[PDB]
Amino acid sequence: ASKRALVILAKGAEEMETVIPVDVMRRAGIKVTVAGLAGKDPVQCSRDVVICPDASLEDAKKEGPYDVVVLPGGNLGAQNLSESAAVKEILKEQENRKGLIAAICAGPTALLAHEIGFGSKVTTHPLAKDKMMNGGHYTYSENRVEKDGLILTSRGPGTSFEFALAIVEALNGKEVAAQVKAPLVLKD
Amino acid sequence: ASKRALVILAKGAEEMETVIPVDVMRRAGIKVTVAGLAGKDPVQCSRDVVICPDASLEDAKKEGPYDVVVLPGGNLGAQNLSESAAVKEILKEQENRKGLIAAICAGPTALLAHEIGFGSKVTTHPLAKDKMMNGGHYTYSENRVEKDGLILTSRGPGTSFEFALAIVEALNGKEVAAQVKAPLVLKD
Repeated sequence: ASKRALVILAKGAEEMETVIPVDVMRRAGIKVTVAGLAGKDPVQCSRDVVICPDASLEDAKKEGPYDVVVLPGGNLGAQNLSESAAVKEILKEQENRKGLIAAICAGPTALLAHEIGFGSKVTTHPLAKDKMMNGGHYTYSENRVEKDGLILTSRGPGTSFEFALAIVEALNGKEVAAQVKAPLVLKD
Repeated sequence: ASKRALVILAKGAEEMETVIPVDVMRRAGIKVTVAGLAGKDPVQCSRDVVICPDASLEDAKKEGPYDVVVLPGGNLGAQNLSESAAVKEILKEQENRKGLIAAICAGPTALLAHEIGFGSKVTTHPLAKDKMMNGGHYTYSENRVEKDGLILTSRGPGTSFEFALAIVEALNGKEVAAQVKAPLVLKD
């Protein structure tokens, strides 16, 4: 009865956008798998924090399905996610089964690369807007967190707590998200 | 001419309170060493994120001195910091040379254990107040970030951005901290 989240971790990912959702989701009792895009080896993130994944993506894919698939940002991380055929397959399967897809900062540009959720309202980091809007396939939003059906997006490292709590609310409800929020000492 | 920060990483540390200051300090051009208390092996943090340190604390101690020594929180991480004689020696040396000491959440309780900065105004996580105030050796504050001379403290995972930017302002000035802040998309 426990919900399950997949976080896909590529070289160049933004380490704050990776660790904040993982930690907050585990506070909410969600079972999180941090899966390395390239294998099980440690991943060097954008500001040189090195994180050890829980599993390779090839192995984690076999233990699906997941209630949410989470794509962190970081410019080079998102470019690696965008080029990966394994990511394409996971996202197409998630969209087909009507599961949640959550992406932050540069991360949503991988939705465009893999043709996911066309017609949705999305947000990104301000510096990633032009890339996301190439072709006009989404409608752009400047909200800090945006949710349109099964696509949940957010803007940057500084929106990572709000993004993670939105995932918790979507999967476990408003009361659990409020309970998890209180000991964090967030401003608003 | 580059400033240098030491971040001491123990089993049980709060991984958000570790990664946010490391990332933000590196954005500001500070040279950061993440040093493992127990050696160079990967460290399992409080919510099971596993981080690989840059160095063991024994080796990093030899490459001092540092412009700031940073103590993350997490209850079990702070207890490990509090029991360590190597930490005691680093903090006493930093206090003697009038370098900055920065600690967040449960982290300041290691200052009490090692008799650092008695007489200062400090804050902690609300759940750590009674432990920090045993004996009356500090004056308590509920500000989100508190700075009294060379002791800089802050309250919890949700104050980690404000805490890291205060370190940047203390070492590199207000203009650099404002420049680093803008692309993060912080609310306030």
